[PDB]
Amino acid sequence: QYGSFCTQLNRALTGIAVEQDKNTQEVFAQVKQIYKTPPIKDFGGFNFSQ
Amino acid sequence: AYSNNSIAIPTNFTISVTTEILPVSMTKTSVDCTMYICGDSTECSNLLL
Amino acid sequence: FPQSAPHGVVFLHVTYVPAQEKNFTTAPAICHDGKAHFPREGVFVSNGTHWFVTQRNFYEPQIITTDNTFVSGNCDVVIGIVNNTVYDPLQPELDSFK
Amino acid sequence: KFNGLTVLPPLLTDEMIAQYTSALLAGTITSGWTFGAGPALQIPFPMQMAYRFNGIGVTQNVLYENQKLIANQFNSAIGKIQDSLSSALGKLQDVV
Ligand SMILES: *[C@@H]1O[C@H](CO)[C@@H](O[C@@H]2O[C@H](CO)[C@@H](O)[C@H](O)[C@H]2NC(C)=O)[C@H](O)[C@H]1NC(C)=O
Ligand SMILES: *[C@@H]1O[C@H](CO)[C@@H](O[C@@H]2O[C@H](CO)[C@@H](O)[C@H](O)[C@H]2NC(C)=O)[C@H](O)[C@H]1NC(C)=O
Ligand SMILES: *[C@@H]1O[C@H](CO)[C@@H](O[C@@H]2O[C@H](CO)[C@@H](O)[C@H](O)[C@H]2NC(C)=O)[C@H](O)[C@H]1NC(C)=O
Ligand SMILES: *[C@@H]1O[C@H](CO)[C@@H](O)[C@H](O)[C@H]1NC(C)=O
Ligand SMILES: *[C@@H]1O[C@H](CO)[C@@H](O)[C@H](O)[C@H]1NC(C)=O
Repeated sequence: QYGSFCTQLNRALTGIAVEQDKNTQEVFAQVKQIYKTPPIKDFGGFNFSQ
Repeated sequence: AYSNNSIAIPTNFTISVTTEILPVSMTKTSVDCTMYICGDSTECSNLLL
Repeated sequence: FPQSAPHGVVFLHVTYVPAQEKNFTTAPAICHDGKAHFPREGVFVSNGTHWFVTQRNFYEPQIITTDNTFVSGNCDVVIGIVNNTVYDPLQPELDSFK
Repeated sequence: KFNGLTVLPPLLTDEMIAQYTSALLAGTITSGWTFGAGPALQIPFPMQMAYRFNGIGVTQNVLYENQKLIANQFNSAIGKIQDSLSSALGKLQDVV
């Protein structure tokens, strides 16, 4: 009898959750293909193994 | 294929256009407060002031 | 190109995407009697027996000349120097015309 | 936990995020900057650093004549970042 506040609260929390999922997807998924470094590690002296 | 003496250089190009959808505004709504709660009623409006 | 949309705006971004790439052997610079030549605007590539100076975003191979390469330093500090000749359009003409 | 609250898992786990980051690192190490603007074209890292120096107005001959010094400084900075960081993550901890 108090109304439909609970539906609004559930909707807001669900929206926040999907927002965070899409947010991390936007931040990290910037490329369409997966690249891998070649097995031999030589770049003129730069040490990327760290 | 990476090496310290190998470079890849394009010999052709493709021009492609893409969309970018961006909302800039929403519906300008404005609801007054006194009529929404009380409603055309002086007796109820007297408990709102 | 902007386009109006209901309660929003739409852009048609015209971009330039390269395509049809092919491998080329490169080199940081070229040598001439202990005088390195670096590319003024471009990159050195190879066809198997001789080198060229093409731009970075397109294949426009050009014969290496002093016009499009600037001299800097000797041929000892830089690693990966390859031996090739450049074209100087001053010597053969003077030799022929005396 | 047991009063009406739950925590959903993220859409992509930490392994997948690390795989994305590794792919991006490999792309920017091998291809340079072109892997984000079309097909990825390989280029030796010294030449990529020569192009990146040319961006800030410093000519290419500066890098090659002292490439070893550049490599040593880069290695020193990357190795010292762990000491500088592990001894902070304030903006990540305050959210949690
Ligand atoms: C660069 O690519 C374009 C296509 O993106 C090529 O254009 C084609 O050229 C062939 C030539 O035999 C034609 O039969 C096609 O109809 C063309 N297609 C289009 C869409 O115009 C172009 O030839 C390529 N250039 C080089 C030098 O390879
Ligand atoms: C690489 O580029 C050269 C430059 O045009 C192509 O033509 C060669 O040019 C040299 C000098 O002018 C000649 O000695 C060669 O005989 C030319 N090549 C042929 C096949 O005749 C060359 O064709 C290109 N490709 C290769 C694999 O060298
Ligand atoms: C490229 O050029 C350099 C310099 O001319 C060559 O190095 C010389 O090679 C000759 C070969 O008999 C030696 O006698 C000299 O002592 C070398 N040094 C100098 C300073 O002349 C080099 O061999 C050439 N070829 C390559 C692949 O580097
Ligand atoms: C790196 O360059 C050296 C000589 O410049 C060559 O012997 C070596 O094979 C190169 N590395 C790769 C992975 O091709
Ligand atoms: C580039 O592609 C050609 C064509 O397949 C191949 O023969 C060559 O080994 C590749 N790599 C280089 C450095 O040319």
